[PDB]
Amino acid sequence: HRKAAGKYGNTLEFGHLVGGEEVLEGPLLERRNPSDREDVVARFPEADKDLVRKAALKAREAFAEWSRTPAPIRGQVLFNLVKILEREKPTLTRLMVREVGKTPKEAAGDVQEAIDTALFFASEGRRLYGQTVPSEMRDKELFTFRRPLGVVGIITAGNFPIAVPSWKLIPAVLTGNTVVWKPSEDAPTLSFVFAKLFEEAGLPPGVLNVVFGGGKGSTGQWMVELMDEGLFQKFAFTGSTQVGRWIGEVAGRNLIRPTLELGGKNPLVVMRDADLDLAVEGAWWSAFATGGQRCTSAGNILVDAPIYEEFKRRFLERVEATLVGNPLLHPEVTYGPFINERFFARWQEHYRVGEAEGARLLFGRGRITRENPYPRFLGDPEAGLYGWPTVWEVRPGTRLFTEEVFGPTINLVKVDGIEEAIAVANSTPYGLSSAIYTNHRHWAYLFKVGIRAGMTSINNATVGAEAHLPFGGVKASGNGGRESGIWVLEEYTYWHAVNEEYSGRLQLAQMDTGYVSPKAPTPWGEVLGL
Amino acid sequence: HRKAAGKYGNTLEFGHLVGGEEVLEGPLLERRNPSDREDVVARFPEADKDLVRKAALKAREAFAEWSRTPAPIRGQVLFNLVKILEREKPTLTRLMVREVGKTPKEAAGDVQEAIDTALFFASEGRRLYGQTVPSEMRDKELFTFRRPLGVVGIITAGNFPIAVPSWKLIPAVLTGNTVVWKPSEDAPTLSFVFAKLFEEAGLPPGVLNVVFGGGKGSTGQWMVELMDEGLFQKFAFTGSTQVGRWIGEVAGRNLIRPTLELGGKNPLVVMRDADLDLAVEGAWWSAFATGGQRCTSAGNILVDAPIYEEFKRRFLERVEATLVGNPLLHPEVTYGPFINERFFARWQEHYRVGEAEGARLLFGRGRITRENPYPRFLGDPEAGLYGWPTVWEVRPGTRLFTEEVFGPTINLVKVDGIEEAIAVANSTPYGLSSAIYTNHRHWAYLFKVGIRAGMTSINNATVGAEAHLPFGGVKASGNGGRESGIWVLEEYTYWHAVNEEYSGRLQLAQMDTGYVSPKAPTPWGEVLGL
Amino acid sequence: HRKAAGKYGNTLEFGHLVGGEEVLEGPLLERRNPSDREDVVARFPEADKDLVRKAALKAREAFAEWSRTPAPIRGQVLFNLVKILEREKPTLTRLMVREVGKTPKEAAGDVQEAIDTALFFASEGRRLYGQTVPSEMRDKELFTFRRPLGVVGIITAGNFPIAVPSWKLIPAVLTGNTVVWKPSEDAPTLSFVFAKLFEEAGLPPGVLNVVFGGGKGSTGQWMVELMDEGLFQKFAFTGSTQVGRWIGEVAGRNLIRPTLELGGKNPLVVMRDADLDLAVEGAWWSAFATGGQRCTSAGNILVDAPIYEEFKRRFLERVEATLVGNPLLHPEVTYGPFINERFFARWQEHYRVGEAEGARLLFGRGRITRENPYPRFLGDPEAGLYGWPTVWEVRPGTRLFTEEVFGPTINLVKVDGIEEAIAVANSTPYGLSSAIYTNHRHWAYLFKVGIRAGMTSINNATVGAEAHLPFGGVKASGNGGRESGIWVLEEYTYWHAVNEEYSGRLQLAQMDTGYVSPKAPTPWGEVLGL
Repeated sequence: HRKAAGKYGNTLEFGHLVGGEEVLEGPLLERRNPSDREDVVARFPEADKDLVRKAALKAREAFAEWSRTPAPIRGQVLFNLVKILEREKPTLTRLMVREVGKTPKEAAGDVQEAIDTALFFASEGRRLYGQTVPSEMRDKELFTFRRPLGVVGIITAGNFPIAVPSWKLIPAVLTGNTVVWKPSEDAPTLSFVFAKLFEEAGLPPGVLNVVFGGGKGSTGQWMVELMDEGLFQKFAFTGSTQVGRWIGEVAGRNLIRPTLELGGKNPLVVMRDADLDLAVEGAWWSAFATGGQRCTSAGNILVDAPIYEEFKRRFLERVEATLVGNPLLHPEVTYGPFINERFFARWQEHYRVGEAEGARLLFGRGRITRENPYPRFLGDPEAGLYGWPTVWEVRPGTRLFTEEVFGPTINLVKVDGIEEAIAVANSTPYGLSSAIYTNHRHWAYLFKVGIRAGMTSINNATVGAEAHLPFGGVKASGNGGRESGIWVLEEYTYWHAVNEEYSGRLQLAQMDTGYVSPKAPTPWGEVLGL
Repeated sequence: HRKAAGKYGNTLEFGHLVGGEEVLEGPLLERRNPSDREDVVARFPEADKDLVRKAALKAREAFAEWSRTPAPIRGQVLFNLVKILEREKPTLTRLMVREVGKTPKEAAGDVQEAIDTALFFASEGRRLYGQTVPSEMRDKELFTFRRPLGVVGIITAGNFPIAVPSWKLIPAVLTGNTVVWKPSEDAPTLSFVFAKLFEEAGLPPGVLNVVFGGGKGSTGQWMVELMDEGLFQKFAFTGSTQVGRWIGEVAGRNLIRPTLELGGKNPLVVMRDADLDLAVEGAWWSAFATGGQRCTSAGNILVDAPIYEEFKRRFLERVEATLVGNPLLHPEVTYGPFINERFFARWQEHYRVGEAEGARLLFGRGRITRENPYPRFLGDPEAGLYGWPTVWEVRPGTRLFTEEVFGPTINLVKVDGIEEAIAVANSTPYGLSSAIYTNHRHWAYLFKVGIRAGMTSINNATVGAEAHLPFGGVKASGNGGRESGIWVLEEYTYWHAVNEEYSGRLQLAQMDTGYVSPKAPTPWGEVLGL
Repeated sequence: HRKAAGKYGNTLEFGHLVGGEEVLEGPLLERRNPSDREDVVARFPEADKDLVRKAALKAREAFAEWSRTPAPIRGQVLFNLVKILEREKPTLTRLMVREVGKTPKEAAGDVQEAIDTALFFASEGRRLYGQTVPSEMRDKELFTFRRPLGVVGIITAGNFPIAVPSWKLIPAVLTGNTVVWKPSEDAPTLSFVFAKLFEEAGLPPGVLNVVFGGGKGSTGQWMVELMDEGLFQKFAFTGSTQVGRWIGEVAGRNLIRPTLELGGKNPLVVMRDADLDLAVEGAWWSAFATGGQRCTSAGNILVDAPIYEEFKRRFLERVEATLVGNPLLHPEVTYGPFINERFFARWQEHYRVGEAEGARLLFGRGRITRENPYPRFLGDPEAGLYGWPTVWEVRPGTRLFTEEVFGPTINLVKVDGIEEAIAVANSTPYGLSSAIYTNHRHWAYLFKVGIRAGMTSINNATVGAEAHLPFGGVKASGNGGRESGIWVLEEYTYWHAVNEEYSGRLQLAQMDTGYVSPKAPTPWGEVLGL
């Protein structure tokens, strides 16, 4: 951590964290403040594949001591981290606004998710329950224990730069594993600091190693490839489905079950009996929280025929009122810039794909500029990449309907009755989150058991999962793993079954078992006289 | 089992089952067919306190071998019992119609509950899970095991002569305990036969001992008193609150937690938006199943002001259509006789208590006789004790409102809105079952978290719990125990915590624990430049 | 389902089972009795990829009705299957001796494992527990449910033709999935019959579809490939690591977590303080049960220096006494033929690999023939492929030490003390089963926490897992999934998190949460004066 003054804070320069050492090796990258490109947040190196290799070997060297550290002591380290995150929450909030362009409200929420996670798993150090199981043989006892896997490879996005890494890092080390972490190039400073807070909390050197870099053709890819060298016993990834399937494949052949959170096209249904203003507010927040840059963001609002026109009218009213701007200078805004150029580009393209397939554009004029200004913009739109709130009407089966698009866009879709709403809600390659606004018990029930989704909200947004429920998707949104709560323990441990014999002889299950035979049946119809 | 021909079947004569032996000792009692007093079902002896003592000592002698029988083998015995109950279900159904006056439909249901219970616990023999727990010390392992208690004393009523004993007998023996069982004098034959089916399934002699007799001033009381001699490690009772509190007390001072299912005054709410015919049908069945002789039977129907008159009109219509009669000769009837004279007497008395406190009688003329006939009676009303379906309107705070009355009676009570419905529903000394009929998500939610009851039904009767949910009441309905499913394991086992040391030294929890200390905190506001 | 007389039973001819229909389509294969190749057990077709496609689509068409069948009713179907398997156990035992060459002792054990599994999961239909979870918000409730995946593709080996398919088939249908099953061409009749017993038990047509054929370049491969067409939501496989990695890869990219049981090289340690005769008997049975044709078979006996010579002497004595022969004509034999020619061939080659790398052959002369007879052979050794019991001494690091070889072979390896035994035990690509014979608490403990294995036995064989513990390996033996007991539910279900809102407002977790702030701290040192 060395300095040099920028305009919204110091420009930091730092290296990889490998075996406790800081390592400034590789071509320098930089992260610019997405709200103001003049402000340079960090300068950091790109780890080459040899350095990721070295990091995996430090992690391997650290595993023996860490796995033998009693789980309750490892949990005390996480408790130290709860206190330290609490202390640092205002500072991490402000750094997150500068580095990834989130609002202070949402940035604090993001940090809070990590605190919540750290408290849950601090206590989990005195749990991690296995089972005692009765043998079918005399003088024999059966047991199960949860054991750590080894070295975990972790790759994380930058839209939730503290929360979502915490879901992986914290349970991974709690359960006795060591970690190599390749964080997003969109949030290197936050990632560096987080790793230093784990260090402050007492995590031994080499249990967490941090290698900075890009993804495709860079450190991200190098690290996935190292699964073929046996240097990882586990892998976790948050990002695109397409990258996910590739990581699925590599891990697959190396007999690893990766944790894959892969995005979504999240349906939000509004039935004719819904509380309109509540549903409008829920649809709006589902679409525009984080400027539509969440895996869980609303993809399609499916609106019941009899309220379509009224809902549309009220929803456009609500969207028109959205404040957009530089969240450092204007904290009251709903959303600010795109996190990176990649997402801005895919978002630009969706306007063209929409027009080409016959979608109707109701609201939105693409990138906000001086030449193309937005009536409720606050700040300089040329200092970064900011998008008009965007609303379409679309038919099912179209690319705008089925394909994930990060950024401030949403589709309205007319449906008629509950059976159609469920079928249209399922007509996507995804199955992460979902939502229905209704007051009818029966309609909520049908949606709940008829949707194919990892997560459903009744009269609530598609966004804003609580930290202590299982998080994960079906279909193209993931592969069966769940994060958070007790459910993530399956991701970072394996079952060890033990049978202890005391009988002093070889006795064979299923063959020597001393099953008791019936006695002769009494003819009760005859005895009772029916 | 010796014979002598009655008119609906043989008259049986049998003794107590103690240590495998049949024991015909004590003054003879008899059970008459409640539908036809000319038909004698059984002749059986009253066990004296010395014989209950002897039975507890056989159970104690049998416990060493049975507790050491591997749980999966004990479960195979219950599996044998599933097959045998299945075989015998038509015969047990017909015996139950004759001996306790239930309809064939309800009698089969009763037997099915035992089959369901037997299957659940057969499989539980390979479960009974304890925990493996991580020590806070190195070279140390922690464990929990479920252990059997010892000898269980069980007293059961006769309104569910196969189902409710099965809830106690089956988990008790599965978990490695032995049993002394004092069954209802209203169902001695069913009880004898059930014990013989356990014998057929391979249960060793002395694991189940059966002592017949009465309750107060008889075998029931003798057996409760033996808790003061240390001959029981557990006790379970189904019956009246008043007897329950006394058993609570005796067990209390002997450091036993008894299982006490003690009856109820079960509220059923009908909100203004309810599906009327569904609620009417649910209220009717809640009131008149088993002729109102269930702990779970509806005590009070709380009806929302705007539908009061319409609901009343439709409910009286439905009650008037009830068929009452001899279920042996007329299986289509809803309910038949009272199970015993005691319940008939308390039911007679409620007419007088009602009139005296100002309740309004809407329907019912007390006992059905030739002089006082019921328009939809089928059979001879003088051959047994049968009651007019009975409906009152009552004020809260009255004896008819608060006090349990077995038999075919029910109260209507006008309430206005959800808050009042909840408060009036709670205005009873009981808290067993409960029900609300509504379509509004919010009203169901409020009732569900606002009621004080062990069990709640949304758009369903107060009766008809499924066999694999926890069954039990709060307030005067019980003391915290639950029967059925995984929840009953707490009733028949105790936790044994074991710590195994390998460290070769004395190391002290909370004092020697190797907790890790923080490193120095970095001033991040200053380093980042905020 | 039609006949033609062989010599040890009828020669059956049958087709695939697709949507209830029997379908005789594809080039005919045959299965010969491995103990006597003159006896033809079955003639059956090779399903082409289009027919597997058709089978997967029947399964998809059947899933709507089956998944909506209440879990307790699906469990009643399995209960029917428990009774039917019990009835058929003597017949299935005899068919299994004829079709795959196992001893009657082991064949009965195999069938029993399916009965055990069927009872466990029959009961599980009233369990399948999800969670209720407290919200951090007022007027909000959280829930988790277990949901079925869809259509399951299953490929099974023939060494455990009833037991190991039951581990997959039974939980898969219990949890609401439908199945396409490609059984081993070494046990088509057993597979056909088992499917017909599910049909007898009331399983609806199309919930289980059976497609016969081979593996690589045949039906096995066709079925793995269909994961790329979306026709399977899950896959389970028992066989070789090499095939497993490929299935890992295909499933990987299709975001599926396959269940992969992939074989092993199972260490059995004998410490200087062991009960010698007990360890000798455990090593012997671990090596030669099923003629060494189990994933769990002993690969290496690691013997502590001070007892090496004595153990070797006693072990060779014990091996010399092994009866080998035709189990149909001589049921008292320990093991009979190889299941198929493939395994015999790999086993023949291991003699050459051993000689070439310097292993010392202590016992064994390859294939038992009339020209090369075995002193304790019973029957005609030319009528099938039978192997001399085979014992080597080997160094760690060699092919005979590290590589799995199905068949009657075992290695002795000298180790010195517990640390070396653990290191040598881990020096293999595998981690399925493991075992140590010792009396010393501390040595058992060290092995238990030092071994890398899914399963460990203390003073018991590497073989003979009980049906109700989690079964599965680490390293090259699997990918994290476990079968049997509660642990297999993660394989055939996904978590559905539901949040229900009642607050009538949009309230944001992590941001609106009503956390309470501390009061000012009292200065207790000053107040107390200490």
